[PDB]
Amino acid sequence: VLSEGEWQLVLHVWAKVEADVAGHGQDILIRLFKSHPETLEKFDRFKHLKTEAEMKASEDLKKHGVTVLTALGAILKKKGHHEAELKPLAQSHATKHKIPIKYLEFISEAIIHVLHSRHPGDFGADAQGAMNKALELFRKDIAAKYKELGYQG
Ligand code: HEM
Repeated sequence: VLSEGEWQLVLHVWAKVEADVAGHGQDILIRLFKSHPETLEKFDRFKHLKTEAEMKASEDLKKHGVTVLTALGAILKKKGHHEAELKPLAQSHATKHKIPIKYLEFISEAIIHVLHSRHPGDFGADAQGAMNKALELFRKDIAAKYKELGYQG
């Protein structure tokens, strides 16, 4: 359970992200795909991209990055009371997209790295730990829906 102070740290940085949702989403998916290439293989949409320059030039990858971050933003702003917003994300990610929990750990590391790069003054260690805790709570609650559905592993 995050504390109110920890939520304030999370959403203080998140408000900085919302000024350039698309640039953040490009940098986080690129980082994800370069750091963990198995992840790129899950997107039929993107698996033609073979260099980071091709990734950076894809408008469709930029579009999906905004989809991802808008969904995550709507979850963080519920401060833990996010059951309505995860149901559908867990259902589609487990049963249609086939994404293992560990790849949600990987995109969480990429989100944390990009935020540190772009917002160091609002993303010191207190805010890094709170955001870690927020992303762990996301993964915990998604893992429980996976497990219901027979996909936790
Ligand atoms: C913060 C974590 C994430 C969030 C908030 C998120 C959000 C979304 C949303 C809102 C969609 C479109 C609606 C839907 O299908 O449910 C989506 C689609 C999809 N996601 Fe995620 N996602 C996350 C992580 C991942 C990860 C780590 C992967 C792959 C490794 C992945 C793979 C996909 C795929 C394959 C689709 C369909 C893309 C297409 O072909 O249009 N997602 N995601």
